[PDB]
Amino acid sequence: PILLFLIDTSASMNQRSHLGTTYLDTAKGAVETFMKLRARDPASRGDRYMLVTFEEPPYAIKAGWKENHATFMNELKNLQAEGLTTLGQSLRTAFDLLNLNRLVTGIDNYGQGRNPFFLEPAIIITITDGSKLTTTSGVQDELHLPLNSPLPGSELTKEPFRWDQRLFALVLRLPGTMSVESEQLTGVPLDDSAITPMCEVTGGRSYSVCSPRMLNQCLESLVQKVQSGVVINFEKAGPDPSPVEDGQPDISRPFGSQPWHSCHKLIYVRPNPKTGVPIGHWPVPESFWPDQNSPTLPPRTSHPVVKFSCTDCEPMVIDKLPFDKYELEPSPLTQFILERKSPQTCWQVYVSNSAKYSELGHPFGYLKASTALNCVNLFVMPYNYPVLLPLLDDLFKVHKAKPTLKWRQSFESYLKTMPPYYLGPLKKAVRMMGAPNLIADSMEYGLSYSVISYLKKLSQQAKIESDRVIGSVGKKVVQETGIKVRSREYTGFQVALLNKDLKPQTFRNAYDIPRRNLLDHLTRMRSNLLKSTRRFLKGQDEDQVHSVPIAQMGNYQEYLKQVP
Amino acid sequence: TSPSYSPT
Amino acid sequence: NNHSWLIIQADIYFATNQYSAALHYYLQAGAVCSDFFNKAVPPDVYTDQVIKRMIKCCSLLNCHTQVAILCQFLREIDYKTAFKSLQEQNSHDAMDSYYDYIWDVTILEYLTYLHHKRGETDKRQIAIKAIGQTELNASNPEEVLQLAAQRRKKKFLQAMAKLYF
Repeated sequence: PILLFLIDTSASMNQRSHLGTTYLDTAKGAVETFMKLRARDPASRGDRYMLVTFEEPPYAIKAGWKENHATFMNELKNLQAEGLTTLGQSLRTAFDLLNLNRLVTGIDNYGQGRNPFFLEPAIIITITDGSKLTTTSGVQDELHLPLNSPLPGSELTKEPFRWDQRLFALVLRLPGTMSVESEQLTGVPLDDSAITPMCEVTGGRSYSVCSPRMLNQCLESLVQKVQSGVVINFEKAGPDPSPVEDGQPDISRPFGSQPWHSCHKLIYVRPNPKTGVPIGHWPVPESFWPDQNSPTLPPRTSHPVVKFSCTDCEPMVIDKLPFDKYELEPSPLTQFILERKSPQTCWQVYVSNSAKYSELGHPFGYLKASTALNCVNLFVMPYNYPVLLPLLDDLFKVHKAKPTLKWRQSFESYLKTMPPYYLGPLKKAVRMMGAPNLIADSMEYGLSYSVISYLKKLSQQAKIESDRVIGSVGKKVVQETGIKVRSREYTGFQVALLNKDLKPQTFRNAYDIPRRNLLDHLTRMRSNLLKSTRRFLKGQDEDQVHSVPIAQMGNYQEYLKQVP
Repeated sequence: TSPSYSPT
Repeated sequence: NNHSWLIIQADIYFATNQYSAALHYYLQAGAVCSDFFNKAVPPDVYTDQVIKRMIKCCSLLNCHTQVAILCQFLREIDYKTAFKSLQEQNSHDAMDSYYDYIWDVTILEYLTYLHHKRGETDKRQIAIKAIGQTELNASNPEEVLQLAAQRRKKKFLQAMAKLYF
């Protein structure tokens, strides 16, 4: 998966703990221990770790997707605290980079459902202290994500993130003195910050830390949290389900929207161990009917908003049907299902406005408790499966893949109710049950040519944007000698600032060598020039730069002694 | 041929 | 020795735009009400309005770090006019000496950013060390924070009382 680290470089992390260490250094150590744990995980070969600061672009991004571990180490360690708490701008730049990468890859099936097997699982960790937001205008009390998007095509989604990106916020609350209280907490309390609502919306648990021990607990919690799945909004459809008759009727039941009625949850999408690619067959229906005459498409949400009808119904199964079974994250919803203890029934799941005439649409899947009652799994079938499956049963049990005209017209009415993009997976499903001529090759309900050309031009502009981001990434800060304007040698004067990367050439240039060392350097150049060996040197102190490698020294040297 | 300080 | 008449005189001078005398009599009012700032000033004398009055007076007197410190003395910090005060380069009141007296992490962060932006490395180093003081960390049990704020209030007020009159 993709690992991204948005790390604050505001002067707030120039505060120090009781350890004598700054918050910035604590963040760097936490990231180091994180990637050590991620290398302990064998998925480190698939892991990629990129870095974003809070400073203005083009220097906002530090490590691009083409960069390696050595450059990533160098940048993360050589970060310096000079920025401002511009959390909204930094988060916007990071999620803009993620969306640019996604639309460059083009797996975003806009207007064609949402394929669960197309995933780009990215986890972004934002490290802050939880101080107030800073802006050149002033202070800001709310995390206002900026609405002006120079990136084209961001209007196709209402939210800047997608369902495959999970954001987790670390909040540094280490006290100035040593905490006399010993932390007996076995869990991580939630923070109270403006990043917390956006964290919960995108599907993350923002953590606030106070000691290194529970910091390690938070870090290993995130390490266990590194998985691949889909973030889905779950909403209860229809009335409340029937309470279990084995328990007393609770008078004190709250009459309102439950968290298990409406909780945002992830569903794990386990890739095929044989291939390493996640496998799915049926995308979720869209929240609008796919119109072949519409020149524009409605903007879809970041997360698929589905509605589950709590009516217990029999999960019907027909052999050789390609269905998508995925395992859900534990939740109040899954807890309520496993409290109901009904693995033999299932609750239907729908997508609103999936049909032309039906607001709720037709059922496309169900949630079903596992046989061992340890979890709840989502089973995704073709849309309007209670209509399609009896037709398939009649065709392959009576008609023997030779459809009658009444079956053909019933199936065609089902196709008319069926949303246009599903024909492909339906064609593959029918050809793997064994009737490839049941659906002809002539009809293909494609999208409108205006939307297709708009998407192609959007992809071209995304390629241009990715090229210019690739060019922009890796550029260090530019130190200025600009003209300082002041009133009370004609208005264009600048006093030069001191540069650490000056590297004066005392031997080549005479305007170096200050007065104290003048005679000694003079004798030094004279000794150099009147020695005049094969090699002449322009720098007196060329000791080293950063590291001294034994392997590199032995490689530059030769050893003519095999001694076998 | 050096007429001033090198960085500036 | 009457804080009310002191406020009356200083407000009259504020009306007549004699800002030096206005600060002089405001400070004399504070020294009347509290035993030369050895205790915390009572807010019924140092109300929000009066503090805003010396905010405007000090801003027109061009002591911008001082008006930032008084912004910190406000009950709710007016970071906008604080940044408006630190924006100008025409100051008069020893920025690198009152970076000791400032005790708010946000204004210190703004100072650090502005010093780096305008290439003022030594003052930026001073601000970073002042932030790195362990006295304030914005995560403390707030008793130490209130005590440190009171101590810096006392020392700063005695500094202005030494400067004026």
